[PDB]
Amino acid sequence: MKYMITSKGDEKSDLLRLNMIAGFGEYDMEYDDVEPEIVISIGGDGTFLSAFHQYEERLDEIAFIGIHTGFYADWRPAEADKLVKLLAKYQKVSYPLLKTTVKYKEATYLALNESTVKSSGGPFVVDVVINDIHFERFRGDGLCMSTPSGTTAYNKSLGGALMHPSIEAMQLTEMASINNRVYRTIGSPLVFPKHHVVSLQPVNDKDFQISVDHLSILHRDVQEIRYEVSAKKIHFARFRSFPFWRRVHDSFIE
Amino acid sequence: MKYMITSKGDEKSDLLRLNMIAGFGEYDMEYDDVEPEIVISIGGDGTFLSAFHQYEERLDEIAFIGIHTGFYADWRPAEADKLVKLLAKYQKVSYPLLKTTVKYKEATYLALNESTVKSSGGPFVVDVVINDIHFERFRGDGLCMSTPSGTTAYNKSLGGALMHPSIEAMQLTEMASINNRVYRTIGSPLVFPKHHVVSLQPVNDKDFQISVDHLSILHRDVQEIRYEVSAKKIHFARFRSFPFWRRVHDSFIE
Amino acid sequence: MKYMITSKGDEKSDLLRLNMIAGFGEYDMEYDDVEPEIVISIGGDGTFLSAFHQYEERLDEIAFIGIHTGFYADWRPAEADKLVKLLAKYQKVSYPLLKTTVKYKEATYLALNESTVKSSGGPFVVDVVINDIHFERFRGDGLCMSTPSGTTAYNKSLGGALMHPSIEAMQLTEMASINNRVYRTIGSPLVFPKHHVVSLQPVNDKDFQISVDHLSILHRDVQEIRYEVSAKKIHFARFRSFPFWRRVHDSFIE
Amino acid sequence: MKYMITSKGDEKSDLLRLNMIAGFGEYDMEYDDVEPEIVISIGGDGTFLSAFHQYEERLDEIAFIGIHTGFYADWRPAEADKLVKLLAKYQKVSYPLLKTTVKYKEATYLALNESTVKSSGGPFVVDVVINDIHFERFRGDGLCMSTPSGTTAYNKSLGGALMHPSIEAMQLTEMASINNRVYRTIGSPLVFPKHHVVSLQPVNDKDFQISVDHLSILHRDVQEIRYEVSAKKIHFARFRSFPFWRRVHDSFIE
Ligand SMILES: Nc1ncnc2c1ncn2[C@@H]1O[C@H](COCC#Cc2nc3c(N)ncnc3n2[C@@H]2O[C@H](CNC(=O)c3ccccc3C(=O)O)[C@@H](O)[C@H]2O)[C@@H](O)[C@H]1O
Ligand SMILES: Nc1ncnc2c1ncn2[C@@H]1O[C@H](COCC#Cc2nc3c(N)ncnc3n2[C@@H]2O[C@H](CNC(=O)c3ccccc3C(=O)O)[C@@H](O)[C@H]2O)[C@@H](O)[C@H]1O
Ligand SMILES: Nc1ncnc2c1ncn2[C@@H]1O[C@H](COCC#Cc2nc3c(N)ncnc3n2[C@@H]2O[C@H](CNC(=O)c3ccccc3C(=O)O)[C@@H](O)[C@H]2O)[C@@H](O)[C@H]1O
Ligand SMILES: Nc1ncnc2c1ncn2[C@@H]1O[C@H](COCC#Cc2nc3c(N)ncnc3n2[C@@H]2O[C@H](CNC(=O)c3ccccc3C(=O)O)[C@@H](O)[C@H]2O)[C@@H](O)[C@H]1O
Repeated sequence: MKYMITSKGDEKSDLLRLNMIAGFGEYDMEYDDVEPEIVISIGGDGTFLSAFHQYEERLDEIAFIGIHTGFYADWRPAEADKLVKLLAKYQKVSYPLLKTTVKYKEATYLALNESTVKSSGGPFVVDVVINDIHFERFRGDGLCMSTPSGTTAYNKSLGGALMHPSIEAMQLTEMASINNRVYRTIGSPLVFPKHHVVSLQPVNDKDFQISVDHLSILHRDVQEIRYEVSAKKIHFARFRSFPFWRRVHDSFIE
Repeated sequence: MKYMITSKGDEKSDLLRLNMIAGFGEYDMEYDDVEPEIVISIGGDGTFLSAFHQYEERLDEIAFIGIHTGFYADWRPAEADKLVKLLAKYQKVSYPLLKTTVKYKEATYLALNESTVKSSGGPFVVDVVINDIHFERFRGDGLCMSTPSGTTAYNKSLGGALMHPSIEAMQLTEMASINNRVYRTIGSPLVFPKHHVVSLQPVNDKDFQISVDHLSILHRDVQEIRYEVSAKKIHFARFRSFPFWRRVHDSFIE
Repeated sequence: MKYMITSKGDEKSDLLRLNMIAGFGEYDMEYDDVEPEIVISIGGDGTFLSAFHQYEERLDEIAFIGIHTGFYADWRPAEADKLVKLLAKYQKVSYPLLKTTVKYKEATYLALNESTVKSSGGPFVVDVVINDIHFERFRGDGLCMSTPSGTTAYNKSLGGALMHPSIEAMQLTEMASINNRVYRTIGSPLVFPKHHVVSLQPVNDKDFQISVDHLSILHRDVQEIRYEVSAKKIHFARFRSFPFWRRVHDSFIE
Repeated sequence: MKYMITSKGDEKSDLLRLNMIAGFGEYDMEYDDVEPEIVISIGGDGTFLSAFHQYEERLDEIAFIGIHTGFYADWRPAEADKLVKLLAKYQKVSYPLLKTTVKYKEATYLALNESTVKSSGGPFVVDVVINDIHFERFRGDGLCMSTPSGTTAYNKSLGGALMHPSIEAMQLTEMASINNRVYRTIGSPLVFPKHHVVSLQPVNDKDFQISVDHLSILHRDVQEIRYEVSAKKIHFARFRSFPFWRRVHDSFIE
C-alpha cells in the first residue's frame, strides 16, 4: 500500500524511520506522503498530533499507526519489524473528532484532543448557549471542549471525566470560574452527544486565544465559536488487542 | 388508558391526586395500580424514585409523568388540568438504566439514579476490574456508579460530569480515595459505554453497604458487584419541549 | 530517663522493640509504661496514633519518637542503635492538637489527625456555627476537622490544603455536600485560628457517627459538637533536621 | 486628620465622594492625597486594590476604609454620613501581605490578594523550591500564591482553602497541572507560615507572565521568583464588628 512515516526529529526516531522504510522495500509497499493509505507516526503524542493534522483532509482514506520512542502511539520501538510484517499482509477502529467553527469569513478546525478558548488579556467572558438556549455566562480563565480520546489530556487536568472513545460525544470543562453573589456557572463538566451545538458568544471583549490541539492562534473580532461532534472520524490500524482502559491504567496507575 | 397516581403523602400532594382522579373520571381513563399504562408521581424526586421501583418489572409497558409540588418531576401543580386533557387525547422519551448484580444466590437491582458501595465499618477496599482487566485497587470511603439522568444527583456532588440522558452510558466516581506512596487510584471519573462490565471484587472485608437509589442494605459475604448499562429503559410521557440542559440550568444556575 | 516502647505487633516490630530495650539497658534508661518521659512507637502511623492516645493525659511531660518498620514515624529501623545512643546523651518540636467537645454529660476528645462527623444512617444534616454566628446549613455525607499535621491524611483526600504544623490552626473540609436551588454550602475548605469555635448543631436527626483519629463511636442524642484548637500540644524529640515539606515530598512526590 | 478619597469613576461614586468631602469640611479634617492618614475607597474591590497600591509605600501610617457602591469595602453607601461622624471623633485591624521578589536588577512587589505566574506562551514549567529544598517540578498553566484575605478571590476558584486573615501565612495553588507517568505535582494547596521562602526557578523558558493583584506584566529573562509573607501589613479602620466569616457568608452563602 501507499504509506508514509513522520518522525519526531531526534536521532532515535529518524533512524527507526529509515529502518522501517528499508523493511517496507522488501514488500509491496510504496512510500508516498501525498496520498498515503497508512500514516505511521514515530515519536510522542505531539508527533502523532502533527501527523493527524497533516492529513486531516483525507482522514476517511487513511489508517494511523503510532509508535512511541504514548496514548495515540501504542507500539514499542522494538516491535517495529513485527509491525512491518503485520502491515504487509488488519482491523480499523475509529475515534470521534471535534469540529470547531469560528465566525467573525467563517473558519473551521478539526480536533483530535480538544479545543480551548482563553482571553486575549484580561478576564475571559462568554455566554454559553446550548442548542440556541442560554445556559450560563462564564467568567474566568477559559473553557475546554475535549474529544473522548482527549479526555485523558487537558480535560483530565481540569477535572474532567475520562470517557471511552466508542462514545460519540464531547466534554466541556471550566478553567478557574469565578462564583460569588453575582457570577454563577455550573462548575461540573458537561458531556454532549452528537448534533448538540455549544455556542460561545462574546459579551464585550471580542479577541480570544483559540487553541486546536497543539496550535494556538489569537483570533480578532470574534462573533461566535461553535462546538459539535464532527461527522468525520480518525481511523487507527489495530493488529492486537490493547483496550482503552488498559492504556489508561498503564499511563496513570502503574 | 389504565393509569395510577402515587402521592408524596402531604396535604398538597394527596389533594392534587384526588382532583386529578376526578378529572380523569370525565374521560376514558381507568384507575389501576396493578397494570397501569401511565404512572403519575406527585411530590419530589424521591417520590418519583419510589414510583419507578414500584413498577420496575413492567417498565417497557409504562410511561412515567412527574409533578413537583424536580428533575424527574417536570410539571407544575397548576398545570394539572392541562395535563389531564393532554393525557386524555404524546411522545415517549427513554432514559438509560443501571444494572447492579451482587454475587455471594445472585441478586440483581435496577437503578434510575445510581448505585453506591461503602464499607460496613472500617476502610472500604475493592479491586476494580473493567472487562476482566484489573484497573486499580480502590481504598477509601466508597464508589458511585451513576446513570446519565443520575449525574446531576450524587454523582455531581462527588465531582462527576453531567451527561445528557441520550448517551447510553454509566459514570463511576470516587468517594475520598487515599493516594500516597502505596495507594493509587485514577481519581478522575470514568464513563463507560454499553456492554462494558465494571466488577468490584473484595480484598479482605466482604461486608458492604450497597445502595440503589434511595434504598441502602447491608450485604454480607459479598464476592462480586457487577455494574453495566441495562438493556431496560424508563419511558417518559412528554407533552412539551423541556430540554435536559434547560432543566439543568433551572436547577443549578438560575 | 523513664521510657517505654509500643509495637505494631508483627515480628519485625516486636523484635526491634526487644533489641532497643536491650541497648537501653546499657545506659541510664529505665523502662516504665506508667510515667514515661520518652514514648517510642514502632510500626506505622496507626501505631503512633495509638501511642499518642495511650498517653494523652501526660502530653506535656512526654516526648514522642516514631520508627516506621510514615509521617509521625520519621526514623528508619536500621537507625535504631544510633537513636539509642542519641537518646541516651535533644530538641523538642510541638504540633497543635484539636479539641472535640460533644454535648448531649459533656464528653471531650483530643485529636492528632482529625475528627469527623457522619450520619447514623440517612442524610447528614447539621447547622455550622462559627463563633455563635450561623455560617451555613450542611447537608451531605459528613464533615472533617483536621489538625495541621493531619492535613496530609483524611483532609488531603477530601481536597483540603496541606499546612505547616507551626501554624496553630484547624481545617474543616466537606464530604459530598449537595448544592442546588435549595441547599448551599461554602464548598471550599475553611482554616480557623486559635480561639475560634466551630459548633455543629443538629437539625432533626440527633445520632451521629463521630470519629477521633482511628476511633469511631456512634453518639446518641447529640446536642452540639464543638471544634477548637486545643491549648495542649504533642511534643516530638528531634535529633536531626527533617523538614515537614521534605516529609511531604517523600510521601507524595517521589 | 489628613485624609483622601479615591473613586471608582462612575456617577454614583464620584458624587458620594464629593458629599463626604463636604461633610468632612464640617470637622477638623484636612484633605491630602500626598500624606493621608485615612484612605477611603469608594467603588469595588478593584477600586480598593488601586488605593492600596497607590499608598503601598506608607502603609504603616495609613488606615484604609472601603465603601462598596465587596470584601475590602465593608460599608454601605447610605452609611456614609455615619462614617463621617464616626471618623471625626477607632480600632485598627491588620491583614498580612505577600512579598514577591523577581530576580533577572531585583524587583519587589507587594500583594494584598495574590501573585500569579503563567507562561509567556507555551507550557509553564518551574521548579518549586521550599526553603532551599526542591519540592516538585511544576508543569501546567500556572501557580497562584495568595494572602489570607486573598483566599476568597483567585485562590478560591483554583480550589484553595479560605483562611482567616489573623493567620500570618500564604497559600499556593495550582493551575491545571499535568500528572501522568512522567510528571507529578502535589496537587493539594500548600499553606506556608512566616519566614518560609517559596522559590520558583525556571527550567528552559525564562519569560513569564507575572501578576500582582490587578496588574500583569511580562517579565523577560527571569532567574527566580521568591514568595514570602511580608513584614508589612495593611491597616483597616474598624468602627463596628463585621467578622471575616460573616463577610464570607454574605458573599457566597446568602
Ligand atoms: N495544562 C495542561 N495540562 C495537561 N495537558 C495539557 C495542558 N495544557 C495542554 N495540554 C495538552 O497539551 C497537549 C499537546 O501536547 C501533545 C499531547 C498530548 C497528549 N495527548 C494526550 C492524550 N490524549 N492523552 C493523554 N496524554 C496526552 N498527551 C500528553 O500530553 C503531554 C503533552 N502536553 C504537555 O506536556 C503540556 C502540559 C501542560 C501544558 C502544556 C503542555 C504542552 O506540552 O503543550 C504529553 O505527555 C502527551 O503525551 C494538548 O493537546 C493538551 O491536551
Ligand atoms: N451526598 C449526596 N449528595 C447529593 N445527593 C446525594 C447524596 N447522597 C445521596 N444523594 C442522592 O440522594 C438521592 C435520593 O433522594 C431523592 C432524589 C433525588 C434526586 N435525584 C436527582 C437527580 N437525578 N438530579 C438532581 N437531583 C436529584 N435529586 C435531588 O436530590 C435531593 C435528594 N437527596 C438529598 O437531599 C440527599 C443529599 C445528601 C445525602 C442524602 C440525601 C438524601 O436525601 O438521601 C433532592 O433535592 C432531590 O431532588 C439519591 O438518589 C442520591 O442521588
Ligand atoms: N478516606 C480516607 N482517605 C485517606 N485517609 C483516611 C481516610 N479515611 C480515614 N483516613 C485516615 O485514616 C487514618 C487512620 O490510620 C492511620 C493513619 C494515618 C495516617 N496519618 C497520616 C498523616 N497524618 N499524614 C499522612 N498519612 C497519614 N496516615 C496514613 O494513613 C493511611 C492510613 N489510613 C488508611 O489507609 C485509610 C484510608 C481510607 C480509609 C480508611 C483508612 C483506614 O485505615 O482507616 C496510612 O497510610 C497512614 O500512614 C485516619 O486518621 C484518617 O486520617
Ligand atoms: N479566574 C479568576 N477567578 C476568580 N478571581 C480571579 C480570577 N482571576 C483573577 N481573579 C481575581 O481578580 C482580581 C482583581 O479584581 C478585583 C478584585 C477583587 C476581588 N478581591 C476579592 C477578594 N479578596 N475576595 C473576594 N472577592 C474578591 N474580588 C472580587 O473579584 C471579582 C473581581 N475579579 C474578576 O471578576 C475576575 C474574575 C476572573 C478573571 C478576571 C477577573 C478580573 O476582573 O480581573 C470581583 O467580584 C471582586 O469583587 C484579582 O485579584 C484576582 O483575585
